[PDB]
Amino acid sequence: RKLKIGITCYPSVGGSGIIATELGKQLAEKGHEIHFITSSYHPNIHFHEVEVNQYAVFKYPPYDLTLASKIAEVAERENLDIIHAHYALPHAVCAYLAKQMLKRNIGIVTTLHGTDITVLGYDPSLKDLIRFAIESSDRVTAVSSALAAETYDLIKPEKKIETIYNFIDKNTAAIKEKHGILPDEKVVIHVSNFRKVKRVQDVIRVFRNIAGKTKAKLLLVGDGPEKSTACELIRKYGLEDQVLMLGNQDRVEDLYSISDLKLLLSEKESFGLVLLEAMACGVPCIGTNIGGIPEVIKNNVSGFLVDVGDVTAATARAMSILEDEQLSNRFTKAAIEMLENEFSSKKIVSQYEQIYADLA
Amino acid sequence: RKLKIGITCYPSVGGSGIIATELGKQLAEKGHEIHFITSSYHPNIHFHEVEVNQYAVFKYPPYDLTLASKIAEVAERENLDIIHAHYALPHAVCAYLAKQMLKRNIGIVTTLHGTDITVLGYDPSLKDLIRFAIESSDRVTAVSSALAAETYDLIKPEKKIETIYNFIKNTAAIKEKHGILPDEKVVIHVSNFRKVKRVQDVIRVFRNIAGKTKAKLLLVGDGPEKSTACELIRKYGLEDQVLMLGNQVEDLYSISDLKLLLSEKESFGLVLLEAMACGVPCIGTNIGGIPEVIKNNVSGFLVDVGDVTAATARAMSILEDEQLSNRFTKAAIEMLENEFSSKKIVSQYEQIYADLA
Ligand SMILES: CC(=O)N[C@H]1[C@@H](O[C@@H](CC(=O)O)C(=O)O)O[C@H](CO)[C@@H](O)[C@@H]1O
Ligand SMILES: CC(=O)N[C@H]1[C@@H](O[C@@H](CC(=O)O)C(=O)O)O[C@H](CO)[C@@H](O)[C@@H]1O
Repeated sequence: RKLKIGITCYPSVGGSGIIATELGKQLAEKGHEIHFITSSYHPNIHFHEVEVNQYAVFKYPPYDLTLASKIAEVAERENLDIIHAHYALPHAVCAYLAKQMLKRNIGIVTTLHGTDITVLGYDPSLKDLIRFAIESSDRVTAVSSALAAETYDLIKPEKKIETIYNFIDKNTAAIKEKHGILPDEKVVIHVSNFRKVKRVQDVIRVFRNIAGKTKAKLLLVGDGPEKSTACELIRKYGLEDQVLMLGNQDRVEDLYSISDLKLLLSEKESFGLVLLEAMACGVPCIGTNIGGIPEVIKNNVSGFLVDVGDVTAATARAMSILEDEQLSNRFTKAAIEMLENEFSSKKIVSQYEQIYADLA
Repeated sequence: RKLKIGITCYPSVGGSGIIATELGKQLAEKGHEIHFITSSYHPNIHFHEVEVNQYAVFKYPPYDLTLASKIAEVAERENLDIIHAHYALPHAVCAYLAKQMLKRNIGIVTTLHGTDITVLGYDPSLKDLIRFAIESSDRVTAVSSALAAETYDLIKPEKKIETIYNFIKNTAAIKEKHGILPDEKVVIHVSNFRKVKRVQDVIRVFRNIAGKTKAKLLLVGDGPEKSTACELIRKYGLEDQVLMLGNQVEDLYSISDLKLLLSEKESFGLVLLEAMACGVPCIGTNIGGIPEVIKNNVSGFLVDVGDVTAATARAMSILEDEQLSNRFTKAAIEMLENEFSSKKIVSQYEQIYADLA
């Protein structure tokens, strides 16, 4: 049965935004009627805008209250069966308030992406609010089992948290030519928001060890607070010519397509959607053995996992992969099979769809 | 029964923040345990602060969620019987969330001061939220019967809204400090200078007065429309006859002969009670709660919104009839000790808390 699903999220802040929007499109293609309720296409996809109108009275812009009001407005006017929030805070709480205002039993689905753990590390006193958010949702999913376990540890809600993974939606010569890459050169890639937990310094010390060993370029893709930290480490090591600070990019597939190695060396990472994208483009990955990364990369099967801060071992693995087309190609092969099965959008979208069917 | 009472509000937005804090003081002086939960001498009174950050996750700082979190935290820890919110938005909604988070029952008291009407004017989409806030509080109060009625007419909450009112020198030296000479009459206006205060109307009225008698004008406070005000002054060349002060106010009330409040929207007008208490006769507009404070021709005058003509005539009667001025003044102070006394009102809020606890 076609359903009418509200989706409330930050429009696009990397991973979760991409996921939420793609999930909406895919559902639309199966005949559901999708209403995005955010800040900010198909006949069945509609957009409703949360606009904050602070002219007086409010000391801070009442975006949470405004969002809740808008969810309830759209829920009533469009007869929504489901509101699917992404993040506990603020979105599940806003969905909750909206349900209370509506005075009917709309189903609330909440997807945890890891940001509630982050927020909690800066302000531990939010624990009970996050627990509330979870416990007030009808069904709760997490993008990895590790995240679900960390939520149970730190939040301890009375709620089943179901694991539903993330998913993803040629002329490499030309692309290398554009970025002035020589057919001669190995290509290492890293795509992130350059926040401290991404440990970009570890990516550069790994790369530096690499490029003192073979003809190599690093593609640094993204923007964020530790970018100036990055440059500095690059200049300190004198790798200015061998690194393409590419800042944030369009057509990220082009960059993964030219690359031979993807590194994600985070200390915190609930999933790592950039791993799937590198996988889909045939790039073997080295990730840290933390969060949900071991659920994506299986060590010495579809990639390598290292310890946080282990630049030495990451360098060893990098070389192993770069020098050996055998290993690289079997890693690559194993990874594509994961993509076609555990991480395919047909499979994940139908897991979310089943949730909605259950509640409707 | 001594009680543990949480108070959440914006701690000094002008009038409502004075009321909420004074109310706290009065309850602590009768020995209840008071806990302020806000942004921000007695020891039955404590303070809890909310800190609000984006942390690179939140698009905006989630004041409302952090505050609701803190209320739940304080309520649990200190076993609060009551959380008394001032304003439906955000504060009653934050109290509601906290209550829902709490295992304990807790009584939610919300007092309306009229800002929720202001919010609704700017954003008509928040009507249902505001109605929800009101309906989800256990007991709701409004600082005038006019506000209670307008709330009902505009928001239509099905909830009882109970009227509980607001409550409350060397003049030579002070006048000297301000270059006010001893034969100058002194008109005063105290506000936040918002459009609904109609400071332009205050200034027209004053021009008329300063044209009929030797007069200064104390314009006290700050706000967007202060600039509007200054231009109107220059447009009439009254620069020299106006003192523009920010906030520091009793001193000024004591050197004044007449207080004007000519708003088009005013749920109560706390400045009125401060003026009255300092022996200053008031002229107010005939809207909102101002007719609940001023008795026309008895404890001041009331006029129609915008009626600069009527306002000038009343002003002149006051300024040149010491008899009238003194009778207004005495009647206003008797009202103060009866209807607007802190002893009375504070006991009214207590009865609410007793019922719920
Ligand atoms: C810190 C963290 O756990 N970030 C996860 C989280 O990343 C956040 C962004 C962030 O890192 O704060 C997001 O994308 O909304 O969600 C992604 C999508 O599910 C994951 O791929 C990221 O691992
Ligand atoms: C516009 C309005 O109704 N303002 C009332 C309202 O004033 C607001 C400030 C304002 O919005 O004017 C406040 O103090 O929070 O509350 C006061 C205390 O109850 C009343 O004295 C004012 O009449």
